[PDB]
Amino acid sequence: MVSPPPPIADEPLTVNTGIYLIECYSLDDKAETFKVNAFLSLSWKDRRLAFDPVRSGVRVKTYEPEAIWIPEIRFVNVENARDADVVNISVSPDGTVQYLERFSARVLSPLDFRRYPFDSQTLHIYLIVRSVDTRNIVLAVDLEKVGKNDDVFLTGWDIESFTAVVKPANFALQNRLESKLDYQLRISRQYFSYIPNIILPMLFILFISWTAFWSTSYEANVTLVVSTLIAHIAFNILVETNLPKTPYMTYTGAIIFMIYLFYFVAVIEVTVQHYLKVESQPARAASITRASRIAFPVVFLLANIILAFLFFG
Amino acid sequence: VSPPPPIADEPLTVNTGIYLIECYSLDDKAETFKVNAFLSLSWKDRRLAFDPVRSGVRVKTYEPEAIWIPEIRFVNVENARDADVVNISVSPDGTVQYLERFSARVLSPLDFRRYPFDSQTLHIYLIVRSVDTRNIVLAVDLEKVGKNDDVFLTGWDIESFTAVVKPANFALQNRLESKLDYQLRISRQYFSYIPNIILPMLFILFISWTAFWSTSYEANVTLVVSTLIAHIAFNILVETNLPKTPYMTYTGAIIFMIYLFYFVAVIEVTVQHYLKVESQPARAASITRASRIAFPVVFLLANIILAFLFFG
Amino acid sequence: MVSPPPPIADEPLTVNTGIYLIECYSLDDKAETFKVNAFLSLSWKDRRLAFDPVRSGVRVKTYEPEAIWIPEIRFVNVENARDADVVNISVSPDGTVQYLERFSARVLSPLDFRRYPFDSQTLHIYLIVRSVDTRNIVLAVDLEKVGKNDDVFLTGWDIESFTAVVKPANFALQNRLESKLDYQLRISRQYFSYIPNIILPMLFILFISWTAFWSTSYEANVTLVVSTLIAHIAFNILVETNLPKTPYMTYTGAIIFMIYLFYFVAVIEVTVQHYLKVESQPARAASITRASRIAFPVVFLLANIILAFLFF
Amino acid sequence: VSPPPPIADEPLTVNTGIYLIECYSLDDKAETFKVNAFLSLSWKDRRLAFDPVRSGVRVKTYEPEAIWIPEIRFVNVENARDADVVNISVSPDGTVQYLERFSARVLSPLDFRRYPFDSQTLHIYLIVRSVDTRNIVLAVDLEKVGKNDDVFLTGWDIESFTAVVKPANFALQNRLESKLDYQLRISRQYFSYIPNIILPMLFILFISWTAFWSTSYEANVTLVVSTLIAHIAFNILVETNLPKTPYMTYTGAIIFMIYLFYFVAVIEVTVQHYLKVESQPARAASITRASRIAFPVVFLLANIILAFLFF
Amino acid sequence: MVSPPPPIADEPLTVNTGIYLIECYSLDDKAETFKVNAFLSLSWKDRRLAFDPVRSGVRVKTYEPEAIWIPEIRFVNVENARDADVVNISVSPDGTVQYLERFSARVLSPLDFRRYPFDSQTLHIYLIVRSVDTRNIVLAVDLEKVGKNDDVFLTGWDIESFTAVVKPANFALQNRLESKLDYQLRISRQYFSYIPNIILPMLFILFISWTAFWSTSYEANVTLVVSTLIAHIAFNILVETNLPKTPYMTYTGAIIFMIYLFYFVAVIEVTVQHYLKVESQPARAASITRASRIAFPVVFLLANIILAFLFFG
Ligand SMILES: CCCCCCCCCCCCCCO[C@@H]1O[C@H](CO)[C@@H](O[C@H]2O[C@H](CO)[C@@H](O)[C@H](O)[C@H]2O)[C@H](O)[C@H]1O
Ligand SMILES: O=C([O-])C(=O)[O-]
Ligand SMILES: O=C([O-])C(=O)[O-]
Ligand SMILES: O=C([O-])C(=O)[O-]
Ligand SMILES: O=C([O-])C(=O)[O-]
Ligand SMILES: O=C([O-])C(=O)[O-]
Ligand SMILES: O=C([O-])C(=O)[O-]
Ligand SMILES: O=C([O-])C(=O)[O-]
Ligand SMILES: O=C([O-])C(=O)[O-]
Ligand SMILES: O=C([O-])C(=O)[O-]
Ligand SMILES: O=C([O-])C(=O)[O-]
Ligand SMILES: O=C([O-])C(=O)[O-]
Ligand SMILES: O=C([O-])C(=O)[O-]
Ligand SMILES: O=C([O-])C(=O)[O-]
Ligand SMILES: O=C([O-])C(=O)[O-]
Repeated sequence: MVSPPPPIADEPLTVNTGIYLIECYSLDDKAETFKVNAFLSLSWKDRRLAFDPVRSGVRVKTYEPEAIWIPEIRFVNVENARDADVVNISVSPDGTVQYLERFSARVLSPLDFRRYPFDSQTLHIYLIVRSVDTRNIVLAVDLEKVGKNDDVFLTGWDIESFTAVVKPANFALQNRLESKLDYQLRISRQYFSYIPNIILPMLFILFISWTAFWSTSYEANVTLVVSTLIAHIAFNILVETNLPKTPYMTYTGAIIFMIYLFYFVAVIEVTVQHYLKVESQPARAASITRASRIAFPVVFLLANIILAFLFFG
Repeated sequence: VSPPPPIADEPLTVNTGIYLIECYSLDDKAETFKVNAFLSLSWKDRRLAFDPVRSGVRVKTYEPEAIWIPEIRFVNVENARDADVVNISVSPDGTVQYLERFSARVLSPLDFRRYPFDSQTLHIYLIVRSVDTRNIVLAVDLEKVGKNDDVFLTGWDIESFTAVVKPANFALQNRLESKLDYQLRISRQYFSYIPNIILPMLFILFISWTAFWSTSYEANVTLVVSTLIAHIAFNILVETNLPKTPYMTYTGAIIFMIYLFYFVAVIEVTVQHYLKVESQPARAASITRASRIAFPVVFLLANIILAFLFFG
Repeated sequence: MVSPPPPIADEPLTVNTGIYLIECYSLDDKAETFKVNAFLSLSWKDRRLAFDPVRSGVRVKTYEPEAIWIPEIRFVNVENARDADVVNISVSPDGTVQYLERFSARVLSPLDFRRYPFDSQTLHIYLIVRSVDTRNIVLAVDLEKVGKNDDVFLTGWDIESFTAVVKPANFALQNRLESKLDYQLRISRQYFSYIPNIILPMLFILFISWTAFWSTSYEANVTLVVSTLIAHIAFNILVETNLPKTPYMTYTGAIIFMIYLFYFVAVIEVTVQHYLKVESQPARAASITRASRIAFPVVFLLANIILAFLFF
Repeated sequence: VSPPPPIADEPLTVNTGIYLIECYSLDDKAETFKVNAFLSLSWKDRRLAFDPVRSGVRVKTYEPEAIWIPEIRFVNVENARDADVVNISVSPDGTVQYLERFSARVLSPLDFRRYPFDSQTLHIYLIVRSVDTRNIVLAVDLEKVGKNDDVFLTGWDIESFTAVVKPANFALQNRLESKLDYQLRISRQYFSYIPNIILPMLFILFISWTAFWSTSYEANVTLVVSTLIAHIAFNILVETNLPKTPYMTYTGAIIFMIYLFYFVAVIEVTVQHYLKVESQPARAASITRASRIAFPVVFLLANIILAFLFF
Repeated sequence: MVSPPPPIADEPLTVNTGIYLIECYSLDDKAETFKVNAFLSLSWKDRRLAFDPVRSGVRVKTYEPEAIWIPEIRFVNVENARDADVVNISVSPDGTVQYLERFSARVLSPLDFRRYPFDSQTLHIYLIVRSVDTRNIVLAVDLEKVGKNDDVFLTGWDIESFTAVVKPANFALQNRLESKLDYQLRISRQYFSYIPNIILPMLFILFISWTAFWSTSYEANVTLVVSTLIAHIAFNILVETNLPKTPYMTYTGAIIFMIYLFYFVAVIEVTVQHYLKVESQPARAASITRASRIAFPVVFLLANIILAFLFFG
């Protein structure tokens, strides 16, 4: 019973799979991984294990994994092989097997940071099986064996759905045939905390720098504008250490970067206004400084609209 | 290796209890803790029954592979528990005493709203899945449930460890599951936050307020801006030690409120120097005179209002 | 066999234990744990294994662990079950067993930080054994099997002693009998590095702030006193991240918090002197500023003395 | 459980290939990466040979304990690989096809000179040690060598995965070792460094240069020293994410060079106020007038020279 | 066999050892540990296994580890027991065993930080075997089995030599006998990076603080001197979090501490110069400040030499 069940015809062996999530947890943005704890259910027909109900008298016979051949099912993206404990194995009279295990794996599914922290992610778990010489194996989904618990909580995220792509992608690698199945976790980030923790404070320190437009004092203007620039770096650093380095540009990264210009420009202005006022044309100096108090906030709200437009529209 | 047959119409009851030996590594960001305990399991398998007077031994000892043992799992654990079986014992009627020593890492979500004044109820869930030949049902044996007196969770006070006796039995995938809820109850020891965070965070606020006794703009800007920065160091320090909640923490509210008092104190500092640059010190020093009262009052006012919303 | 030696007497089985430290390392203050590598020696009498020296011809017989019953000795405070390798097992003719393993476990021993970093700590390793139904087990110490190597070094600490408490504390849990033994490592922290790294620089930034008392310039005084405040926050945080959050107050914790007052008050003085001097009574202004230059250092040394007294 | 004999005097050739499934966790300070791949091994043991027509099965399936398998190790890995044997199959003539799926953590040093413009070659080394009864020799079967199309190394671009075909055979402790070299070729993705490090690092420098259009010492010192501090924050931030090299990184040169400009800009600032305090503003504002030019020019000059030496 | 080979004399069993380094890596200064991957070679003669080459037909007999008795060789300083996989076992007709394993251990060897980062270290790997009652076991070194690969690289360090001290120190612990062997890895730290990353930037901030000696402006001098103090704290902290806490005084620790004094005195001077200048005695004030411009750098170069002298060596 070690080998695989023989086909009484010309046809491939269909394994029926399902995943029911018990724990979902440890989503790690920098590593782009998350940890999962679930039931795996497997079902297939090995007729060699078939038996007579009345002769045997038991409605169903129970086997150990070493007793019967079980197909080799792998996750494609996992750091290592999953840690699994076999819950139960059952054979129905005709040779239909019902396998149930409980596994803990660490899944590696890449993420999209463009709209961070407003982004939504689709996490992927890929099931795979390699066909043998004596026969070909093909995966399939049994939908009542697919679901998630109601206690499932991914900290800092909202779980929309866990569903499977029912048609497996069959393909050829190194002369054997592989059947790949895709289970998808769909989650949206909880953005609330980012607002009081990062976004608002980052605005306040910016607005504060603008009070330098109501001052003709260079010492106090420089001190003001430079000190708030520094604080904006602390936030820049804080944000960037908590994210992976993307080949592309994050929304927050844009905003954070745009704000770098407004500080640079405001230094020029502060510098210009003091250059005129030292050269005795405060006529222009206070005229520019008068325009600043308006243009600066307008071009901000302007830019932010354009940015938010490019990203979310 | 097959489960005990009913001589009746009835399900199998496994009697569980948990006794805490070590409790430790409560991690706020991860929302996990580590635990070391005895697991006690007890059930009747009549197939193992024997005569007390004939056999002469009060109790018989088996190894785990010898006899059928029910599969009991924790629902919320990072992985399967690491356990060493302490003892197995059979008494004449077929009653088994199973005792193991396990260490697991439990994932129990936390409530951060009152931080760091909060209290938490940690949950350990035991579960068992029913078989085809029979249904298994968990139940609590209370003298097998407790905790050691050396049990200490650092930075926490342990109120109680108790079990909810009625298992919640339900249906998952055509089988039956019996789930039990063991509860650890703890309150956060908040003392250290006072000298470490809450107090220093006030001083810098108060220091920021002496700018109301100054008419000097360079020295007021320096004053108010420097205390702002240190308040960021504290804002950052606090939030890195906490997970990101969909909701608003008490300390988080306070820290955020305090951001406003810095913003307005900046407005005043700027206003006062604008009037006084334009030669109307009449209003300028009048405002600056009024702030010295309003700020501490509007502070104490809000703090009272906040503390009400959170703790009342 | 898989059963414990029968007493021919009314007597308990006494197991003779000792620990000899090979490696000691990774003392972690925040977690309150240390890692240890040692020999465990176990010795007890099982008569079933007894034999005649001259008939059998070997002074001593050697067994593999699966052959004979060995008592289950556990550590009470450890993150997980110890990782151990059996070095040797030997039976002497009368039925005396000599068991030796080499283990590495991670022990969880709580610490007292009140005198930090001038404190001394006693770490506890607890050995335990649970009695079975056919017989009771009791621990005892063989003092020649207890020691530590001379290369044993605990980084950043000085090791005073490794000794065992000889009378086991026996007690009852779940109808069985538990025998608990206590091994004590005694260490004193090496405080030297804290002096150039933390304590001294922290005084300097304080003293530096005090030169504002020889200055009448507010613009430069605020900058001075506020800038040194910030550095004191850096040192406050640097210290606090390396310690667990205690329900009580540390020596270093007191000093650092005490110093926060001197910064707050110095701001008041600095502010007062400038409010007076703007109101044209430099008589008062420069009088206070002259008096602070004395009071501040004296009330410091006063406090430090008072603090050091309470703490020691 | 003994190695196949030699029907002539000849070494045993094991045919190896690695096919990347997951590549991930590239760590610059440790100089490691983690890998998930198939290992394919193939060799001929005639003791296992059988007749295609008489025996009737195209192929026979074994468990690992039945037959002798050569011991193949990786030279650079933190520990032994975690491996699961996928399949073992024997063809009539005695040729074995061995397949496992392993996860290892590889230790390959990196070259940081052009950081973050650098490209790296990661090395996986396979090795086998000869026995007393026979010599074993590695060889590459190229259709068993590849990578999945979903394979992604975060923050890097993967150019190629290829193998060096001639094993370097040599003598260690009286036996013979056949070592094979698999090369992962990757280029760093530098884009993020631009808004996150390089640009802000320039702004704070340029801002410090506005002190040349100001005659105020109080506000100039405040300016120039405060912008210096931010450059330390960036100097520290950069160097903590890199291992300590005996040589000089590009970014390291740039960051170090910029330390000079702050020192000189301080000297200029001090001089200008020393002249202006000693009352020859003729020179003071002349120097300060030249600074507004020299500084940006000697910078752009040096930066070109730096990029030249490095590229 | 669970028992050791019998003496044909009154003499001990000599196990012949060697270590050949494959990988050396993860030197951790704070923990004082490093990781190693090497071959272990063991050779000893157990005559119970002797055989006739022609009768048995094998030139050499190959055994599995459970088949034959192997001595228990342990490492003294390792966090846990080594993780070892056995490469080969071979018996020659006379009963001479050749054992070869490949192990990866994490060795704990304490360090000397006094000359940091100019320091050189000797790392120690200690092998040990405990003697039994029926016989005494004794370690010895076979030098052709001892070496290291030419690819062995310890990051941030230069490896001088890998050699073994051949005479084992045999001694008595708990009524049995221990034979201990000492393998010595000799390394010197690569100090280059420390220069542009710490030492130079740390000198610049000090020198910048000295320009306050060419200024009579107190507001601008206090800002200058105090702000550079802060930067030096960052460098002190950065350096110290990267080192273990020594009971003794490090070279870098000395310099960093000494420099705290030059910052303290420069504040005194800066305070004095403005106290005199406030009291209308510029005669002395600018006189001191004229001397500081000399004394400060000289008392520095003077001190640095005395320090560098005391440390080396
Ligand atoms: C008021 C303001 C004054 C002070 C401002 C605050 C300054 C604080 C700046 C320092 C923040 C921390 C930066 C250093 O991060 C480092 O992160 C590295 C990990 O990525 C670690 O690397 C180092 O440690 C290894 C093991 O000990 C060594 O072998 C490496 O050589 C070493 O580089 C170091 O242990 C660790 O120190
Ligand atoms: O083999 C795997 O990848 C798994 O399922 O963990
Ligand atoms: O095989 C089974 O059903 C089991 O593990 O109980
Ligand atoms: O401070 C100044 O010189 C000013 O008012 O521009
Ligand atoms: O056998 C066990 O310990 C179980 O119930 O999982
Ligand atoms: O199987 C589990 O998850 C457990 O209970 O340890
Ligand atoms: O938690 C589990 O079920 C496991 O990993 O075996
Ligand atoms: O000090 C002030 O108020 C100023 O800057 O004009
Ligand atoms: O049997 C023992 O000594 C144990 O508990 O590992
Ligand atoms: O389980 C334990 O405590 C042990 O044996 O270390
Ligand atoms: O010099 C003094 O004593 C003063 O200012 O009062
Ligand atoms: O010998 C083996 O099975 C191997 O390649 O590790
Ligand atoms: O031991 C090894 O090198 C491996 O992981 O294959
Ligand atoms: O102000 C200027 O343009 C100058 O100094 O030449
Ligand atoms: O420059 C100053 O601030 C002074 O001398 O008063």
